[PDB]
Amino acid sequence: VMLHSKNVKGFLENTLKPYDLHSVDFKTSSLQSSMIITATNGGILSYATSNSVNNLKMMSLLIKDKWSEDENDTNSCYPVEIDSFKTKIYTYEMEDLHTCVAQIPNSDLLLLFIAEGSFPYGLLVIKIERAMRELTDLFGYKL
Amino acid sequence: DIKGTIAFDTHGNVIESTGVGSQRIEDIGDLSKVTLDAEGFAQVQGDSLLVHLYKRNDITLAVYTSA
Amino acid sequence: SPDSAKISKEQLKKLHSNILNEIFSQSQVNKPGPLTVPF
Repeated sequence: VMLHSKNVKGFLENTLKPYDLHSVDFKTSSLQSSMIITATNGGILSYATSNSVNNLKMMSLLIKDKWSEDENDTNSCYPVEIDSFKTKIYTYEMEDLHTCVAQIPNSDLLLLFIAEGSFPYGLLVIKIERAMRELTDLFGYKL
Repeated sequence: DIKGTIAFDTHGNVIESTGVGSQRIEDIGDLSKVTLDAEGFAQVQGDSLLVHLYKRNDITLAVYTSA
Repeated sequence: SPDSAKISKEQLKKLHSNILNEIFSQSQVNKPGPLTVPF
């Protein structure tokens, strides 16, 4: 099995969109970046930006390791279930940026959202959880 | 009138904030410790501003008005 | 818990449902197509 590069890319580009509420006067900026990366090496498989390519590679490996350390050391962590499949969503303050990361269930891949420090974490977590629901094609993806 | 809102989740993380809500994010610590009535409602206040709380589906809504 | 004429329980609840509805609606993302090959 392999990834359809262009469609994954398109999917990530869609995850970028801001929230824009009218019930209350509230609006986020769009995501800084959205990435799918390997849980193993922290290597980037696909990405979308709304800063630079050099900068994303660094952050990705960093969050991979932070995630890896938390995922086996016997912050916020949100246990989630999607169609009986379990994963966990982690938040990490990356300098002035807010990030969420979660393993795509039973896969060797992580989904990573990078947003500005004004993007509320609780909202970021909801965004990534719902996004993950659209990634059933990647559940169990093994390297 | 409504002077502000904050919505937050069960970890105490913010989902959104407007008006004075954005200036009073630190309130969440206290607010999240409020025990709601049987229907999910409460009213508390730190100062001159009244905080109306409603919680459903693991999300608490706080709106600020005057008292 | 008291009701208030500043914002009633009904209004407050309704505003909670609106915020949630908007967020969950705007949380949907379309995939352009299948993400793996072969199909």
